[PDB]
Amino acid sequence: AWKGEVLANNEAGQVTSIIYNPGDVITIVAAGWASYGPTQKWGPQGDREHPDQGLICHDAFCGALVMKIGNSGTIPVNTGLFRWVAPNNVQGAITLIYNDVPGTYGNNSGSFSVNIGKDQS
Amino acid sequence: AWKGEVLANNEAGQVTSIIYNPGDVITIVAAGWASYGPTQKWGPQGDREHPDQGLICHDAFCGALVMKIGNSGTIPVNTGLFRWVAPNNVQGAITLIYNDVPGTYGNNSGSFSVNIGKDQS
Amino acid sequence: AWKGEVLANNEAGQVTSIIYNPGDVITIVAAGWASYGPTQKWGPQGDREHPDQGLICHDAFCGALVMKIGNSGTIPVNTGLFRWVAPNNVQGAITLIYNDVPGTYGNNSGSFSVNIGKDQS
Amino acid sequence: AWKGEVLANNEAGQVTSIIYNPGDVITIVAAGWASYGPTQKWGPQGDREHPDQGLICHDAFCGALVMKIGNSGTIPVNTGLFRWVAPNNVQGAITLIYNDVPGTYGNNSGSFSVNIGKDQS
Ligand SMILES: N#Cc1cccc(O)c1O
Ligand SMILES: N#Cc1cccc(O)c1O
Ligand SMILES: [Ca+2]
Ligand SMILES: [Ca+2]
Ligand SMILES: [Ca+2]
Ligand SMILES: [Ca+2]
Repeated sequence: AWKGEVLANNEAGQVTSIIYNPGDVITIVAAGWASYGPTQKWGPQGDREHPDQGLICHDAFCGALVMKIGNSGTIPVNTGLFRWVAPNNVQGAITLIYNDVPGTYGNNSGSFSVNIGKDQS
Repeated sequence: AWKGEVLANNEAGQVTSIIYNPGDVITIVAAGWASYGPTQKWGPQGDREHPDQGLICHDAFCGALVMKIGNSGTIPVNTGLFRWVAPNNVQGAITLIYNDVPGTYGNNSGSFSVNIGKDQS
Repeated sequence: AWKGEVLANNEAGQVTSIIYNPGDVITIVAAGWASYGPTQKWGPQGDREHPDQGLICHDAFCGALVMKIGNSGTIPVNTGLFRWVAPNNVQGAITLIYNDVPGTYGNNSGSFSVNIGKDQS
Repeated sequence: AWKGEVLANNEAGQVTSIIYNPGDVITIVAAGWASYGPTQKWGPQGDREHPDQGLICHDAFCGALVMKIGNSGTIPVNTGLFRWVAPNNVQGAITLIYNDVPGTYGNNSGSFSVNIGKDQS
């Protein structure tokens, strides 16, 4: 299993120790509070109201937790994933990233605490 | 495992099929958008700015997901629990409940989608 | 999980710390060599050529590993059980026992090494 | 999980669907009766009394269940493996094989029923 923190102001995201292999079943639970700029903070699903001005993940809200598996496109995580299997032809290290617009991470604050483990399959 | 919806306006809570037994390790993942009255909706950690006006769980924000296990008090769930073991002598059916003040559930809207499973132990 | 030895000469059986509860999925792996009397030894499926002369479990060979769950009748374990669920209304502490004739355990020797764990469900 | 049979007379062995990857925890349960030639049959630990006349696996008895992981040598499985991590960081497809002398599989009979799964990690 892997446990760690993803900072909202880290545009590169945090690589985890989890290498996703074909057929792996994984669980993710994310918690905590972060902001893309405003004084209000949001949970790992982000801010439902905020328009999309070029987010790294168009399938999630601004301020949501997303991931890459190896060199994949962004995948929404939000609060987490329950005994989840990735699409065909996605494999490699899981990287966790705060969903914001490239070049706009400098005014971000807070972080999410994340647990990931592989499940029985 | 158990999957289902926990309506924010459901004061009695949602009874699951899960009986928590001594030594059980469980995982809960909760997702979605709910409100205790306003247009704005919050995720399963609730509204970190809202005062406690007599919440059924004083250890979680207004609009958080909480649970009872048998004869237990309310226990915070928020976004979920990763490979979690209950306190000593806590056992019985899991009921999930939206965290609001008794008598104030009628103006609530939306729901959380919740997955509960027992893990390897 | 539980790990230990089940001696062939133990008529009372080996009490494990594992309480089987309704809906539990369990895995048992058993290994090793034991005898009901002769100088030869058999594995956990016992001696397929020995007649049943009053075995505690008529559904397993003499020198097989069997079990009770609470005060159930004996249930064959043999080499083990993979992600196994008990019949309805069977619950309680797992006792592991060597399959022999009551009052004839005294000339037995050797032991099986046994692992039990609860699986994701 | 993979569920199959290993025929005692199959010299090439049974390729499974299981790809063992680094960090994987696996459980195997093997059951049944098989012969390397004689009328008698043995369980998955094989015949403890038989010499090694050129077995494919030199640290398991004649008539035992053994496996290869990718490019590994033969690894003893016997009655099975409980939440087991492969030594030497081996990886690749699991092949199951009955332990007999190469060129002598023609007179074998019976089969082992085998279940393999990946476990929580
Ligand atoms: N907490 C709270 C609360 C206070 C007033 C009215 C409501 O509907 C509420 O949910
Ligand atoms: N071990 C062995 C062996 C030796 C001779 C003939 C066989 O069929 C065997 O299986
Ligand atoms: Ca920003
Ligand atoms: Ca309300
Ligand atoms: Ca005896
Ligand atoms: Ca042969």
